[PDB]
Amino acid sequence: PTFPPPAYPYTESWQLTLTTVPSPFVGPADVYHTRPLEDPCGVVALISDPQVDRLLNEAVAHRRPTYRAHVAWYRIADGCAHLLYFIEYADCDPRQVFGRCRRRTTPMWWTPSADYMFPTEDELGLLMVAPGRFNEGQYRRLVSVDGVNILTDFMVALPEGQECPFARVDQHRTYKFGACWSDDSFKRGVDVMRFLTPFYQQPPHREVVNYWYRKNGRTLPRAYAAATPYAID
Amino acid sequence: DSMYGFIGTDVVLHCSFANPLPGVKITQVTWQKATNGSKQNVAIYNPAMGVSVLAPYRERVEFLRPSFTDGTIRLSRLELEDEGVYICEFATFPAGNRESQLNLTVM
Repeated sequence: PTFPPPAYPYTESWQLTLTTVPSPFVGPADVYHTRPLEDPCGVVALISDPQVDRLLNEAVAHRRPTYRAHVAWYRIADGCAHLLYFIEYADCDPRQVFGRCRRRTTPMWWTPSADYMFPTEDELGLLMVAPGRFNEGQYRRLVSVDGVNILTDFMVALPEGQECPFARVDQHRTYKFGACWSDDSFKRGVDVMRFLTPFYQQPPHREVVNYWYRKNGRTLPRAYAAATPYAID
Repeated sequence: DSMYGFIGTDVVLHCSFANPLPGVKITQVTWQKATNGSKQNVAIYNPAMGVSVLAPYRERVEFLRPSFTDGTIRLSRLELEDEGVYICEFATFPAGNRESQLNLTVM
């Protein structure tokens, strides 16, 4: 597997304007449900358009040459959130698809989950490869364009019974989901690189998850069915 | 691996990566302490953007020579609270995250 080149040119750094994780408790959130797994060794598609291109059309409407942005994912427990993902953008072109930015940070991941989860090609959805049952729970995505936030909650359900025989379950035993934070703690400031660690951009992240998956007999699906506003079964 | 250090003193923590096969790129090294229930990161090195040291270690932790053939930092002025497991996490391609561990005892 060759190391993927960047997609487009961009200056890559560890940080831009934000040194602390933005709060996910920043308003109500539209609820979606990931579609059920055919078999527990499959892939779960936390996918759902946040209709962020409107905010890109307005930036062209008001004639702003660039927009800034950031995306973050969270695991919601009880009154509090676990970190999962964060990435920041700067000088993005509103006339292009989301993410086409001259300045971006390396994604910051919670590494145990990075072993079998990785972003989609549009950078707005997540893919959960062959998950153990413990991955059940509520996942919140924060999309922010020019200070304006779009929250989505994804509820992930998996069959009781069968757990995929090669699911990554080792790190979880030891570290689990990591520290659980309240809106207070977010306000005080939860350092991005203290609790999240820099990783590969979406293309090389994909090749590593793909390389592990293959090594277990499976292969990444070509396309993924988005999440629904309702439960199935 | 087990290491021993004395208070007020300094210890040199090593990164124990074994044999990096052909043809894995080693992209990154992250130092991590297991505390309270999970990890938090202590310091990170990446030839791409260099070196970062995180609170509360901002004035006690420093890389020696920045490399994966090393991975070696210096803890200064040891404290009871430093005892514990230190993880050395390596971001390799295409193998993914590879880690090693050491127990520190402060006497």
